Amino acid sequence: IIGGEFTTIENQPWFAAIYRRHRGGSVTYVCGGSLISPCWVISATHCFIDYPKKEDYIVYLGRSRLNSNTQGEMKFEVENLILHKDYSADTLAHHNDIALLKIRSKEGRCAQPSRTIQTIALPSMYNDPQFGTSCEITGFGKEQSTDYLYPEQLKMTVVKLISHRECQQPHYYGSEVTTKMLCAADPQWKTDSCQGDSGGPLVCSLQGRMTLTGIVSWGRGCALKDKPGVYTRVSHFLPWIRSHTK
Ligand SMILES: N=C(N)NC(=O)c1nc(-c2ccco2)c(N2CCCCCC2)nc1N
Repeated sequence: IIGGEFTTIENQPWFAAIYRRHRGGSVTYVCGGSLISPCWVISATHCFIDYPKKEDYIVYLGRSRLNSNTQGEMKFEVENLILHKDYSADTLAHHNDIALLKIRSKEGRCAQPSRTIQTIALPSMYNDPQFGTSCEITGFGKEQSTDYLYPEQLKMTVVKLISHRECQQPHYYGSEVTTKMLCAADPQWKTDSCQGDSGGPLVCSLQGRMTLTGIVSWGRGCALKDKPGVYTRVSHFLPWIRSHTK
């Protein structure tokens, strides 16, 4: 997250932190995710495609720090890693960049809700907020595009939904952006998602309800003028989600 503020997991308690084990046994951060039910985390396929063995991944919930344990956290193995069959990678865009991880403890349990661990509701189908709506993003991704390190403390910021019309302009992303993606950005381009934030939540208020409107997917650089954050449009994937989680 470029700009924004530091936060803790109580302000985004559906946030899942996903890590990968190495043959070395070094364990490193991969991507965010969102808890949509006790046993299921939703994330982005591009995070996992190069390394698609489920045994390779660890999932934390209730975690506010990247390389230290948060009081109350839960650690899980990945029982099922479901990547979207129609996924693809352009030069920049990822299509169908959505993934599901079924989580289970060493002890066989899914997540137990608590003050630091809650699910996030899915949107109704084809039901997104109006353009210009303010939503929030959360992640352990880079604070500057050129940083080598990820931040140790979870971050969040606010971005505004951009219309497809505007995001499809050639000085924005042209064709790269499809109806299955949402664009979001700062009017001053001063705050944004970045590398390491992929898979994480774009959350908006609709109804009276915090709703997983988007999943961090791609962008041309970070907090760069005329280059919004691009997000998977969750409300265009409900049958895929339900089919793979029933
Ligand atoms: N909101 C945005 N403007 N951008 C992003 O959301 C975003 N950006 C990058 C990125 C970092 C530097 C240039 O681009 C990035 N990367 C690094 C490139 C390799 C592919 C996936 C990981 N992932 C992202 N999700």
